[PDB]
Amino acid sequence: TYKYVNLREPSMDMKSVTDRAAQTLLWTELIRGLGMTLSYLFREPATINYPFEKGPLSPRFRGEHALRRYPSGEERCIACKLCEAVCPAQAITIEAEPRADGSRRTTRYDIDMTKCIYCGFCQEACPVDAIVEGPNFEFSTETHEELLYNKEKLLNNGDKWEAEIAANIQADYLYR
Amino acid sequence: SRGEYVVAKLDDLINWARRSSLWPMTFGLACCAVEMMHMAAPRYDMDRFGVVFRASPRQSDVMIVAGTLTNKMAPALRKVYDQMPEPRYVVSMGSCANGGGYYHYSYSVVRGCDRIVPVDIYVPGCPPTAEALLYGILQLQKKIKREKRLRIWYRR
Amino acid sequence: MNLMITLLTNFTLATLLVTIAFWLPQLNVYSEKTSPRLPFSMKFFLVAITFLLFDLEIALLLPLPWASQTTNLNTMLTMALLLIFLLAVSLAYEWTQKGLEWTE
Amino acid sequence: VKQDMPPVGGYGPIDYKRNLPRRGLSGYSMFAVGIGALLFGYW
Amino acid sequence: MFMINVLTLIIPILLAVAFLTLVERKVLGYMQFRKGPNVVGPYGLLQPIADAIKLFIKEPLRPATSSISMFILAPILALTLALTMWIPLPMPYPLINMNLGVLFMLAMSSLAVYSILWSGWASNSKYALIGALRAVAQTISYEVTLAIILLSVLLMNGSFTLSTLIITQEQVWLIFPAWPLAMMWFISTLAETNRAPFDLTEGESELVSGFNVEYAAGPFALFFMAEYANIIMMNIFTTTLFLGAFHNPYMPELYTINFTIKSLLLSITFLWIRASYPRFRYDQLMHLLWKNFLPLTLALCMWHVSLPILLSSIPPQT
Ligand SMILES: CCCCCCCCCCCCCCCCCC(=O)OC[C@H](COP(=O)([O-])OCC[N+](C)(C)C)OC(=O)CCCCCCCCCCCCCCCCC
Ligand SMILES: CCCCCCCCCCCCCCCCCC(=O)OC[C@H](COP(=O)(O)OCCN)OC(=O)CCCCCCCCCCCCCCCCC
Ligand SMILES: CCCCCCCCCCCCCCCCCC(=O)OC[C@H](COP(=O)(O)OCCN)OC(=O)CCCCCCCCCCCCCCCCC
Ligand SMILES: CCCCCCCCCCCCCCCCCC(=O)OC[C@H](COP(=O)(O)OCCN)OC(=O)CCCCCCCCCCCCCCCCC
Ligand SMILES: CCCCCCCCCCC1=C(C)C(=O)C(OC)=C(OC)C1=O
Ligand code: SF4
Ligand code: SF4
Ligand code: SF4
Repeated sequence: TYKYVNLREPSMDMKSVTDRAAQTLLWTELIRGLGMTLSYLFREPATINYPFEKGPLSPRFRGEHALRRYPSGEERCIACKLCEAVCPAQAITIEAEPRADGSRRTTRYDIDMTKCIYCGFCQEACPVDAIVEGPNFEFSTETHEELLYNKEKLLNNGDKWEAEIAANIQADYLYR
Repeated sequence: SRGEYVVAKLDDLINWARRSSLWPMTFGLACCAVEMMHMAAPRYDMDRFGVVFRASPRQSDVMIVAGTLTNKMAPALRKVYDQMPEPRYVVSMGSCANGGGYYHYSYSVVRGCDRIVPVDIYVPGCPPTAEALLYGILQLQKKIKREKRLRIWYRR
Repeated sequence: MNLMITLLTNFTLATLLVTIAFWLPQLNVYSEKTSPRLPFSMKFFLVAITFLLFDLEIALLLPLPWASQTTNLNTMLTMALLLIFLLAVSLAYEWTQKGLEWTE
Repeated sequence: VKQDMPPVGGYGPIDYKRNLPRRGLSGYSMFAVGIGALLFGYW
Repeated sequence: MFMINVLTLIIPILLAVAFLTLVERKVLGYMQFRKGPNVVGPYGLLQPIADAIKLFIKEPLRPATSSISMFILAPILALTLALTMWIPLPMPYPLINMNLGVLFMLAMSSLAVYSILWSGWASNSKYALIGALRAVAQTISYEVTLAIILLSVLLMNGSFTLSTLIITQEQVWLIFPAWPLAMMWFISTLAETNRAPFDLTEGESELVSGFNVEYAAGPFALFFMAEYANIIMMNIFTTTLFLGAFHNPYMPELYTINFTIKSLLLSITFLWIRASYPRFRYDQLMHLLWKNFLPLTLALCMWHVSLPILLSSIPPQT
């Protein structure tokens, strides 16, 4: 249940001593290393052609956040504040009131994406699949406050990415 | 006229040269170092864009702040930024360099490196993937591509 | 003459490259930046002196490809092997008296 | 039930040991080749 | 007409130095299982141009220098010596055909350490000076075996004339009578140009290459292109010295094609050595010189003195 790395006493007969002296004087392991580097010279490189090729992702991927809707246009978030209760960065800020038809909806739904640790606890805490974390990772900004998302940005991300978000949830909801 | 055309083509030449030969200095402070090292790994391979891996910090173009900036390494960050030759850019990688991140309310963390240095590109994630950082590097290249240094020089 | 022309041309191209590389990046007006004995080692000096003395021994060895053409070949071969042997004896005394240590 | 499982016979054998396959000539042979190249050059 | 010949030497030297950076980044890319540059030009062919234009409009870094005069003269001397090492190279005809081209190149390469020494003086940091003195001690250490290997090989040539060294190798490559000299030559020229695994300035084992150190240094492109001129030149010199090609005096282009292909293979061998090994520690390459290469070099020097005498193969002076 254990093995000894580097507990080999070398053979001291003239054959092995001449082997090690030929290794010293004729640089045999150095030519071995040159041969291994030369072997990688003639391989096809592992380089993908970004942006025209994309790295492989799964339907579980945790990228940009989005607020979703039912298949009626009604937004799924019913202001229950589980996602900011579980948010380990406290990146989520929610206010709420009954809207004009008496429905429990949010007035504020902020996610500071620069506090956010992208761990998907909000999408697993959400009882109505409202907040999800979409597949978008190509959303670098040029200013810090463009990453301080309010509810309108998250609803636009939901409307923007729903055709993909719904298919990824369709692929992964039986594991959840 | 003619001079506007000449300074426009010279802007195009120098912007092409500066964006297509970006040399990054990386503050590999924390976990985002691992993902920049994947952005230099053979799949994504920053070096095929002209973006050499392990450039000298003395002659670097962009400072990639990849990790959590603490209060104890904020003056070293600013010192390395002050030793950079212009034109210098700063890519803030990841949530702790952007805005404090998971350690935003800590006693010992600078809430985003933009309290210390001017930031050009904010790359979001914890960590952002190596593909997302390469997206931010290409957005920095596009930002350099639309610079107008000689056109604004000519119009002043 | 052609050698002097070539040396002047190489010196001129080098000075032109240096003058361009110092004055061409001064075209763009930059933001004027306003923010803000060495220890001796005996081994560093000893490797330089060992270089100098073996380089003088090499200066003795450099006329050998002309010295093989002589008619006094036995004397020439004796003194050639003797200079290379004295270089080797200088190296052996540098070895055994701890002279090649920590810059071995 | 449909779960991520190994197949019926299990997976195949996975190598995990060092394979540095001992290529090259012998120590006598490499010095012989070098001395032969020297003697051909000298001749 | 002669100035045309000087310029058609020295301008393609600079163009070859430009595209050696591309060849380095590509060949080191594919050996590292990735690609080199392929975006900036078609197959990366605009990468040296873009990189040179970037380096020539970049600000002088932060600091000031201890001595203005040596801060100016070190890149001037580095580029001047890097360009004058090419003028006696017989390819098949040297630009300056001199009787002592070998000794000229040995002397002008011995003069090249003053650029390193004066750039160490011209920096303000007392640690960059220590790094420069380590580099100077390395280069002057391997110049010893350069001189003695070069002498031992020229004992089969008959003279210091570089053009005679084509005539010497008309029957066989000179690597066949002198392959231990050839391999210690190749590794010693590798250790001359501060090239990996001997690059201690550009790597670790260094007291000053340590991230947010001082030391105003020169414009990097000039020392860099002097260094790559030296790399291509020492590989062409090794090609002339040990792997000399067939020369038809009515068709010089055959020799030029042949030595060019061999020099490209030998420069790619430099690229392939730097992408294969870790670095020496400083005392380990001092060990490799003083305790390993120099005893074999003195022994083979005695051998190559006494060997044309015992074989009756003393080469002619003319
Ligand atoms: C010109 C074209 C290219 C030429 C060939 C070069 C291409 C190959 C390059 C490979 C990569 C090398 C990268 C750098 C490597 C540096 C490290 C290294 O190799 O160190 C050298 C090593 C150093 O030794 P070491 O460190 O490996 O071993 C330990 C050393 N001690 C014990 C001191 C601690 O070996 C040498 O110095 C060998 C030098 C050349 C040997 C020439 C052998 C001549 C044999 C003659 C016959 C001998 C038989 C007995 C006598 C018979 C008489 C009839
Ligand atoms: C009076 C008229 C003249 C006025 C003054 C101008 C003088 C001439 C200056 C050069 C030409 C000016 C224009 C420069 C390029 C502008 C266009 C451009 O940038 O096109 C982009 C295109 C690549 O597209 P990209 O945005 O990189 O996309 C990523 C890949 N999908 O880019 C490309 O396809 C490649 C662009 C190459 C740029 C030109 C080639 C390099 C410059 C050579 C000359 C200068 C240097 C000489 C040698 C110096 C030492 C080596
Ligand atoms: C000894 C041999 C030495 C060899 C040295 C050179 C090696 C590389 C050789 C060149 C390889 C191909 C280069 C192609 C560069 C890109 C050309 C091009 O079309 O760039 C596109 C860019 C923008 O074009 P745009 O009008 O926007 O097009 C939109 C289309 N609807 O258009 C532009 O930017 C404008 C056109 C720029 C063209 C630049 C071409 C390369 C110039 C390199 C300088 C050296 C030239 C050779 C000198 C030595 C030989 C004589
Ligand atoms: C910091 C200062 C600036 C630094 C940068 C610039 C200086 C450093 C780089 C330049 C070094 C110059 C070296 C030139 C001489 C080399 C030796 C030499 O002349 O060898 C060539 C040749 C010998 O061969 P051979 O065939 O025997 O003679 C011709 C007879 N058939 O002999 C000939 O062909 C003889 C030709 C006539 C004599 C030529 C004399 C040249 C001018 C005087 C020396 C100039 C350099 C002074 C400064 C050196 C560095 C400080
Ligand atoms: C006149 C032509 C000038 C071309 C300049 C190219 C400079 C080399 C670019 C890449 C590079 C390499 C290969 C390199 O080896 C190196 O040293 C470690 C760099 O500095 C950090 C580099 O940036
Ligand atoms: S992914 Fe995690 S850190 Fe980000 S908003 Fe959701 S719960 Fe908060
Ligand atoms: S957990 Fe879901 S429904 Fe509840 S407040 Fe958050 S997003 Fe809205
Ligand atoms: S933003 Fe997150 S993953 Fe990235 S370095 Fe910071 S703690 Fe690590």
